[PDB]
Amino acid sequence: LPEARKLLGLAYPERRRLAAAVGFLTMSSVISMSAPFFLGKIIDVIYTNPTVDYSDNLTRLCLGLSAVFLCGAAANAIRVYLMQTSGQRIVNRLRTSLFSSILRQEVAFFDKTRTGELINRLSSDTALLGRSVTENLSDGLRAGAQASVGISMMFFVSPNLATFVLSVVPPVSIIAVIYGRYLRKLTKVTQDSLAQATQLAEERIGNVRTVRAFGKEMTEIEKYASKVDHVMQLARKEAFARAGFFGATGLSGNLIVLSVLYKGGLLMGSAHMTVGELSSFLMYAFWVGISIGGLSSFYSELMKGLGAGGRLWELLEREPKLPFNEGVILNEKSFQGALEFKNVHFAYPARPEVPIFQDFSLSIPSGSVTALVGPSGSGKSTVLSLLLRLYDPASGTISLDGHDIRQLNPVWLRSKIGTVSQEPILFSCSIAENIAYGADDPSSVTAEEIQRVAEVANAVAFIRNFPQGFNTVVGEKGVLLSGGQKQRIAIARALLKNPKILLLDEATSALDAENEYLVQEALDRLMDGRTVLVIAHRLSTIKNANMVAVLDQGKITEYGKHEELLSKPNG
Amino acid sequence: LPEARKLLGLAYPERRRLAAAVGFLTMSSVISMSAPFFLGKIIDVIYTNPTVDYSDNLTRLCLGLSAVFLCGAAANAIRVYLMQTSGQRIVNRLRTSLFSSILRQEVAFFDKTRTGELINRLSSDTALLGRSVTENLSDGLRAGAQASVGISMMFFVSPNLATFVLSVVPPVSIIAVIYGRYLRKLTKVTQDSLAQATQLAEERIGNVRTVRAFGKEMTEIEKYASKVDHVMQLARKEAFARAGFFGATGLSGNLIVLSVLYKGGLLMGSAHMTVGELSSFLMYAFWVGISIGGLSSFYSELMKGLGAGGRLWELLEREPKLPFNEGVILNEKSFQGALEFKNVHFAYPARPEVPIFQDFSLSIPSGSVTALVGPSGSGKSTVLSLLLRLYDPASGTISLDGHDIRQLNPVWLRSKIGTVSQEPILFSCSIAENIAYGADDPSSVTAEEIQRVAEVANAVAFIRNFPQGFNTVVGEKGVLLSGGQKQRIAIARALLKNPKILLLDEATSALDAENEYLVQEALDRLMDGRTVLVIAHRLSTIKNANMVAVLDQGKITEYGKHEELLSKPNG
Ligand SMILES: CCCCCCCCCCCCO[C@@H]1O[C@H](CO)[C@@H](O[C@H]2O[C@H](CO)[C@@H](O)[C@H](O)[C@H]2O)[C@H](O)[C@H]1O
Ligand SMILES: CCCCCCCCCCCCO[C@@H]1O[C@H](CO)[C@@H](O[C@H]2O[C@H](CO)[C@@H](O)[C@H](O)[C@H]2O)[C@H](O)[C@H]1O
Ligand SMILES: CCCCCCCCCCCCO[C@@H]1O[C@H](CO)[C@@H](O[C@H]2O[C@H](CO)[C@@H](O)[C@H](O)[C@H]2O)[C@H](O)[C@H]1O
Ligand SMILES: CCCCCCCCCCCCO[C@@H]1O[C@H](CO)[C@@H](O[C@H]2O[C@H](CO)[C@@H](O)[C@H](O)[C@H]2O)[C@H](O)[C@H]1O
Ligand SMILES: Nc1ncnc2c1ncn2[C@@H]1O[C@H](COP(=O)(O)OP(=O)(O)CP(=O)(O)O)[C@@H](O)[C@H]1O
Ligand SMILES: Nc1ncnc2c1ncn2[C@@H]1O[C@H](COP(=O)(O)OP(=O)(O)CP(=O)(O)O)[C@@H](O)[C@H]1O
Ligand SMILES: [Mg+2]
Ligand SMILES: [Mg+2]
Repeated sequence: LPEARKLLGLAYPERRRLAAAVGFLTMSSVISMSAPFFLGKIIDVIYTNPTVDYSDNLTRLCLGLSAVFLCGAAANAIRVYLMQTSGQRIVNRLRTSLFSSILRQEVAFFDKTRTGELINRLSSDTALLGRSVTENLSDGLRAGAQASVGISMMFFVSPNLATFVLSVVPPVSIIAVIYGRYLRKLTKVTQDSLAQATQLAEERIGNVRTVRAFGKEMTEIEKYASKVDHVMQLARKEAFARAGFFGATGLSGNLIVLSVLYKGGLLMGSAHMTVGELSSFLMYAFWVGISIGGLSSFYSELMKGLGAGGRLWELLEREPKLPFNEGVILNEKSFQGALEFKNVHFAYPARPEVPIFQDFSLSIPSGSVTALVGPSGSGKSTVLSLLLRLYDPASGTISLDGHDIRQLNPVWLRSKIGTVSQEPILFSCSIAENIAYGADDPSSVTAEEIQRVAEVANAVAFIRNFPQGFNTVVGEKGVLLSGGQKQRIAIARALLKNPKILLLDEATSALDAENEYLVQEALDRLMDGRTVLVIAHRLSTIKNANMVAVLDQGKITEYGKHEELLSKPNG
Repeated sequence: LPEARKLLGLAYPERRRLAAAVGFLTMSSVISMSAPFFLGKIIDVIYTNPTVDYSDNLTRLCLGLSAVFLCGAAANAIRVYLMQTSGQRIVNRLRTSLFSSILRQEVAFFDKTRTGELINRLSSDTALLGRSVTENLSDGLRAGAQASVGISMMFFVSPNLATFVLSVVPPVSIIAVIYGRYLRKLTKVTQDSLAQATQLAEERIGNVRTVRAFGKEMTEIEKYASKVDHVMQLARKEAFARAGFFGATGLSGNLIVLSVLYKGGLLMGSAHMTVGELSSFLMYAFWVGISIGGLSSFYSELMKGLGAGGRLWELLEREPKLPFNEGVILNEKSFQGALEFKNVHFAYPARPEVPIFQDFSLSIPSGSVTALVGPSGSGKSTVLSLLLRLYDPASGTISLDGHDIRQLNPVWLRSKIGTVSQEPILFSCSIAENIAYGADDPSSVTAEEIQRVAEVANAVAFIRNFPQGFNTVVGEKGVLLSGGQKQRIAIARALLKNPKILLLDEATSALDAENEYLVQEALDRLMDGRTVLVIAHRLSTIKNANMVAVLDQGKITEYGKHEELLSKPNG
C-alpha cells in the first residue's frame, strides 16, 4: 500500500500522456477482440452460401480493413511514443533526484556502500522503476483486458465448452506448477555445484604463483576436473526431469486442444454450434492463453520494479548524518585561520574497534607552519579528514578562530582550506577544467587565471608541451600523468582556490630528482603567507617549521621547535 | 573453414547421441508439417458434406491423434534429453581441457591476462560453444527443414499465391532492414551519451572526498543533471523513429496477410482454390514466417558460438613460454642446496622499461643464512620469483649446485625451495588441507603429521581453539585469520614441505607483540639446518646471518658479514 502511492505519484507528472496512450491501448485491444467473432460470421456465410458471388463484398471489406489497419498503425505508433517518452521523463527525474541525494550524504555512508551498488541503483533500478509505471503497466493492462474479454467471449460463444476448459486447465496447471517447483530445485543443486567449481577455478587462477610454488598445478587440475565431472552428473539428473516435464507439458497442451476440437466437433453435429462459432471459441481460447502468459510476465516485472523501488526510495528519502550546506560563515575581521584540536577522540566508522585519536590536542596558530611527525599508520592523514569535517570526532572539538567547525557551513569551511595530497586525484576532464576546480565558480575563471597559477606551480611547461595543451583530457579515462605532474596540477588547483589554511601530505616514498625540485619550489610558493599544517618526511621542512608535533598512539606526545625536540634530556 | 572442422570434432564423441536426436527432430518436424495439409482436407470435407454424420470418424481420428501425440511427446522427451546430455559432455570436456591449459601457462601470461576474462571464457564461452554444436544446431536444422517444406508446400498448394508472396515480402524486408539499421544508429547515439553520464557519476561518487574538499557537490549534481537531460532529448528522437518503425512494420505485416486473404479469396470464387486449400497456404505461410525468424536467431547464436570458439581454441592450443613439467632431477649426492646468481639482468614483462636487476651476482652457499638488505622497491622480492623460476632472466644465469635451473624440472626445483611470504596466501580450504599443501602428496599426509608441524610452528594452540579445529575453513570465502596466524600456518606448510632451500620475506611493518615472539620462535626452528636467504628488516637477523648482501640499483653493491659491513672505511 505505501509503495503503491509512491508509484502513482511517480507517474503523476505524466498522467495526461499515459492516459492518452491508455485510451489508444484500450481502443486497439477492444477493436482487435472483434476479429474472431466477425471471422466466425464470415466462415458461416461462405459455408451457408457457396453459390453466391462475394467479389464486391470481399473488395469492399478488404478496402475497409485497410483503412482500419492504417488507423490501427497510427494509434499504435502514437501509443508507443507517448509510453517511451513518459518513461524517459520519469527515469530522468529519478536519475537527477537520486544522484543529488547520493552526493549530499556523509563520507561514512560511502565507506559502507560500494560505488558499484550506487551505479547499479542509478542505471538498472531507475530503468526498471521507469518502465514499471509505464511499459509494464500498459502490458499488464492490455493482457488483463484481453483475458477478461476473452473469457467473457468464450462463455458468450459457448457456456458448455467454456465450463469444460475451466474444469480441465486449473488441475493440469496446479500439477505443472508442482513439477515446475521441483525442476527449479534440481537446477539450483546443479548451479550451486557449478558455482563452487568456478570459485575454486577463480581462486587457483588468481593465486597461480602460490600453486606453482607448491607444484600443485596437476593436483588442482584434477581437483577441478572431479568437481565439474560431478556437476555433469547433477546436470544429467536435471535434464531427465526437464525432458519428462516438457513431454508432460506438450502432451497436456495438445490433449486439451484435442478435447475442445472433439467436444466442439460433437456439439456441431448435435446442432448446438456452427463451424464459425467453434473457430471464434478456439481463437478466443488462444488469446486467453497468451493473455495469461502476459499477466504472468507483468507480475514478474511488477515484483522486479517494486524491489528496485524500495532500493531507490531508501536513498531518495535518506537524511545525511552530517550537514550538507547549513551553518554560519565568519566575516573578514574575525577569520584569521587559527585551528585548534581539543581532546579529540576518533575511530573510523568502518573500523570502530581501532582508535585513531585518543585525547588528541593540537594548536595550529594563524600564519604558522606546524609539522606533524609520527610513525606510518599512526593516523596523520586522519587529521586532514577531521579538519575538512568529512567526519565528526566521537569526543572533543575542532575549532576555527575559536568557533567549533560543527557550527560553521561545511561548504564554506572547506573553501578556506586547501589540500595537496600524497596521491593527488584528477577527474577525466581537460587540465584547465581540473585546475579551474579550485575556484568557487570554475566557470568564472579566465584562461589567463589558469595560466598564472600554472606558472607559479611550475606546471605551464609540460602542459603546453602536450599536443592538446590545457585541453589535454587527463584522469583515469584520459592521458596518464606522472606523480610530480599530478602534484603540480594539484598545487595549481590549490593556488587558484587561494585558501588561508593549507594542509600538506608529503610523499614518504620520494619521487624522481628532476620532479622533486620543481615541486618543492611550487610547494614553497604555495606555503607563503598561509596557516600550514604539513605531514613531513623531509628533514628540511621540519627544520624550517615554526613548531613540530609528534603523534604517538593517537596523542601529541611532544610539541616544540625542531632544535628543542632534538635537544631533549636524552640525545 | 578451419573453425568448422574444430566444431565437427567437438561434436564427434557425441555423434551417435546427436544423430539419434536429429532423427527424432526430423520425424517430429516432418510429421507436424502434414497437419495444415490434412486440416485443409477435413475443412473441405465438412463444407462439401454438411448433412453427413461424422461422429465415428471424429472419435476414431481423435483417438488416433491421441496416440500420435503420446508418441510425439515421448520422441520430444528423448530428443531434449539426448541434446542436453550431449552438450553437457561437450561443455565438461571444454572445462577440464581449458583449466588444464590455463594452469600450465607461464606467470607472465597471467600478468597480461585478467582472471575475470579467464573465468568468463571458462564459464560463459564454454556454455556458448557446447550448445552451439548441440541445442543451436538442432534449432537451425528444424527451422531450416520447416522453411524448406513450408515454401515447397506453399508452391505445391498454390504456385500463383506463393509467387505473389515471393514478389511482395523481399522488397518490404529490404526497406525494413534499412530502417532497422538507422534505428540501431540512433540507439547507439543515446546509449553513448548515457554511458558518458554514468562514467561521470561513477567517477564523482568514487571520488566524493575530492568533490567535498572543493565544495563541488552542487556543481557536479548540476553537471550530471545537464548530461542526463540531454540523454532524454536523444531518447525522445530515438522513440520517434522506433514508433514510426513499429507502425510501418505492423501496417506492412497486416497488409501482406490482407493481400493473401484477398488474392486467395478471389481465386476461391474463380474456382482456382478451395477454403481448405487457402487455410493450408496461410498455415504454411505462418510456419515459414516463424522458420525465417528461427534461422535468423540460429545465425546470431552461431556467430556468438564462433566468437567464443576462437577465444577458447586460442588458450587450448597455447604453448607456454616456460616448461611446465620437463627437465632433469638431481640425485641425493649431487644436491646440496647451493645457489648462484651470475650477472642476472631482469625487467618484469608488464613493465619491461623498468629494470629490476642490472648485472646481479650473488652466491648463497649451502647451509648458510644470507641476509638480503636494500631500500623499499629495490627489487628484493624479485629474487624469490627468479629462484622459483616463475620468470627467466633476460641475461645471466641462476644455478643450483652448479646446474642452470633452466635445465632442471621446474616442479622438482620448487619442491626443494620453501617460501614464507610477507603476506601469506591461504586458499578457502580447511586449515589441515592448507597445511597438507606443503607435501608432494597432500592426500598421503596423516592427521599426526599435520599436528606435528603445527606444534613446531606454534600454530596448534589457536587452531584447536577454533570451533571446527583443523577443519576450520579459512581463506577469503571462509574464517578470517590475523597476519601472525596466517604466517604460522605458512611456517607449518613450509615445515611439512621440508625444503633444503628456504626463502624468507620479513614484514617491514612489524605485527603485534604477542604474535612477533611466537612467529620468531617458529621461524628459527624452520631456518635450522637449511640454506636460508632472508629479506630482513630486523637487526637481530642481519647480525646472526653468515653474510649480508646489499641490493642497490639492481646489483650487489656490498657483500660481507654484518660487523665487516658496519666497520666500513667510513663509520
Ligand atoms: C490433458 C488432460 C486430459 C484432458 C481431459 C480429457 C477428458 C475427456 C473429454 C471428452 C469430451 C467429450 O465430452 C462429451 O461431450 C458431449 C457433447 O457436449 C456430451 O454429450 C451430452 O451433451 C450434449 C450437449 O452438450 C448432448 O448433445 C448429448 O446428447 C449428451 O450426451 C458428453 O456427455 C461428454 O462426455
Ligand atoms: C482433429 C480435427 C478436428 C476438426 C474440427 C471438428 C470437426 C467435426 C465434424 C463434425 C461437424 C459437422 O457438423 C455439421 O456442421 C455444420 C457446419 O457448422 C452444421 O450446419 C449448421 O451451420 C451451417 C453454417 O455453417 C448452416 O448452413 C446449417 O444450416 C446449420 O445446420 C451442421 O448442422 C452440423 O451437423
Ligand atoms: C505491405 C505492402 C503492400 C502489399 C501489396 C499489395 C498489392 C495489391 C494486391 C492485389 C491482389 C489482387 O491481385 C489480383 O488477383 C487476381 C486473382 O489472382 C488476378 O486476376 C487474374 O488472374 C486470375 C487467376 O489467377 C483470373 O481468374 C482472373 O480472371 C485474372 O484477371 C489479378 O490480375 C490480380 O491483380
Ligand atoms: C478478410 C476476410 C477474408 C476471408 C477469406 C476470403 C473469403 C472470400 C469469399 C469468397 C470465396 C467463396 O468462393 C467459393 O468457395 C467454395 C468453398 O471453397 C468453392 O467451392 C468449392 O469447394 C467446395 C469445398 O470447399 C466444394 O463443395 C465445391 O464443389 C467447390 O466448387 C466455390 O467454388 C467458391 O466460389
Ligand atoms: N576509510 C577508512 N576506513 C577504515 N580505516 C581507514 C580508512 N582510512 C584509513 N583507515 C585506517 O586508519 C589508519 C590511519 O590512517 P592514515 O591513512 O590516517 O594514516 P597514515 O597517513 O599515518 C599512513 P602512512 O603514514 O603510511 O601514509 C590506518 O590503519 C588506515 O588503514
Ligand atoms: N607483476 C609485476 N608486474 C610489474 N611490476 C611488478 C610486478 N611485481 C612487482 N613489480 C614491481 O617491481 C618492483 C620491485 O618489486 P618487489 O616487490 O620485488 O620489491 P620490494 O620487495 O623491494 C618492495 P618492498 O620493499 O616495499 O616490499 C616494484 O616497483 C614493483 O611495483
Ligand atoms: Mg597518508
Ligand atoms: Mg616484498
